[PDB]
Amino acid sequence: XISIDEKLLQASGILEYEKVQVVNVNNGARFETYTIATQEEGVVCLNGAAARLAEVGDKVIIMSYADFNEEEAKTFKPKVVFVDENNTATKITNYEKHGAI
Amino acid sequence: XISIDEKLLQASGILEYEKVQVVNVNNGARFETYTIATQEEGVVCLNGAAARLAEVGDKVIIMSYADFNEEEAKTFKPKVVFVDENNTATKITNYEKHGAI
Amino acid sequence: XISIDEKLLQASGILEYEKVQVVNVNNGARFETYTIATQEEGVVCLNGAAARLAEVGDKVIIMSYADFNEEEAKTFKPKVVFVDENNTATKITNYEKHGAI
Amino acid sequence: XISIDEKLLQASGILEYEKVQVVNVNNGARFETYTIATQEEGVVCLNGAAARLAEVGDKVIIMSYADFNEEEAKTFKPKVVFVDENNTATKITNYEKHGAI
Amino acid sequence: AMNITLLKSKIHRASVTEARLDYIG
Amino acid sequence: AMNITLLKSKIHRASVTEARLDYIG
Amino acid sequence: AMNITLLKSKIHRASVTEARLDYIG
Amino acid sequence: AMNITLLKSKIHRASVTEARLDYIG
Repeated sequence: XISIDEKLLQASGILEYEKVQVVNVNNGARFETYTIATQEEGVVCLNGAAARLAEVGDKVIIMSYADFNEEEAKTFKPKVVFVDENNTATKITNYEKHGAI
Repeated sequence: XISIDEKLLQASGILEYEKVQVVNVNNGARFETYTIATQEEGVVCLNGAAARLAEVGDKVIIMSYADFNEEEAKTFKPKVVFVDENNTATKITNYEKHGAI
Repeated sequence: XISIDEKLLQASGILEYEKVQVVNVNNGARFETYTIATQEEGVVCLNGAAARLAEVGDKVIIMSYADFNEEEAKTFKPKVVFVDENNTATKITNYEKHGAI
Repeated sequence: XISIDEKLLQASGILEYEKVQVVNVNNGARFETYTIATQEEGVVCLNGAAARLAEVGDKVIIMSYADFNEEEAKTFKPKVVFVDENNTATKITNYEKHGAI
Repeated sequence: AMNITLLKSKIHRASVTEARLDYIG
Repeated sequence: AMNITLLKSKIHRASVTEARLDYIG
Repeated sequence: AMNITLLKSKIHRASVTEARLDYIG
Repeated sequence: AMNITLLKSKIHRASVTEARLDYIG
């Protein structure tokens, strides 16, 4: 694979070549792949086998996960990036208690 | 995503934002997502792409996993929470040998 | 979930409550679950949602995985258990180079 | 499972018995399994349940993943192996920034 | 050293109360 | 330091003896 | 010691702009 | 401390040469 605007990788703190789970709201597909960065603005491109799991225009949610010890886990707040129809970031924040944004 | 009554997260020791495997007894679907806590009692709500993998009323089993060294693993007992039709906890215990509850 | 004869868990070194990948040779299904031990000899029983992914008589391969540092990984040999039609162990060994058994 | 020419395992730095994600460009299948090495040149053979997820001639992408601390992750470059129609390596390199090869 | 993965906990047979496709959050 | 994942063990071609959808446990 | 897995970050509802089956890279 | 997962390596577009359902090994 998933080639993603480097701006969105930066905003979400997802590294190039990081494993991500991608889920497609339109068709319900769920898969794992790794990211590739592109300088081309607004791009979210599914390459290879993943191409069969989406069509242009589909809405996807791209997630990265990490492992924590129990103590660190208690206080960790995930980073969330929201975008507009052009894949431009509109909000970058961290989750608060009870899914608050 | 899965928004879950904070009472059930507390009972199971699953943290908000923890990765969980969710399996649907009605339709056999199996997926991974992360939890969101809600103060609203009895709620188990599938958001986003996961919405396509269940209908209201479906029975689901929600599991979290952890990594252990070999020695710790020998003696670890998972936490199990059973609920009624209203998603109210009816039993909270730990597995004993041979799946005993 | 998968309830497995404790004899087979012992032979394979898979712990009760360990995460396993189960694949079904008959229908091609692939899933992850955790083990439950049973004293009942020869039993391999799929409980819960997993019940929809197999029928009695199906042949399954049950695998556990572990994480290693690079050095340990070089010399590790996985344990393999083969069984007969009654799920009685017929061979317990470790993989050698080139999938040799 | 997946039996792979030891030359390709060597080139990619994937160990025998390592967990791999395999995705099939022809049919979109995605699965995880482990590798088996073979001395037979050019072989990529899907054994067991995985046999139902490909046909001879299908193009597959075989990936291994690893866990890193945040600092090491910043500078890690994955290894990539490209092959010809006979599964002979044509290029072995590491990813550079922005998916450059 | 070698790590293995166990089930940590489970909630058994909860009932789905809602399924919200267009959720923003 | 970098960790990788290997197959630890397997039970090969066991036969399913029962499939219990409504299992409570 | 026991490790657990949390969501680290997400990009919510991005739009797919291209889907390239035959990608070489 | 926090671990994250990267692609370690890949073999790109290999051709399947055989598919052996009944493999014993």
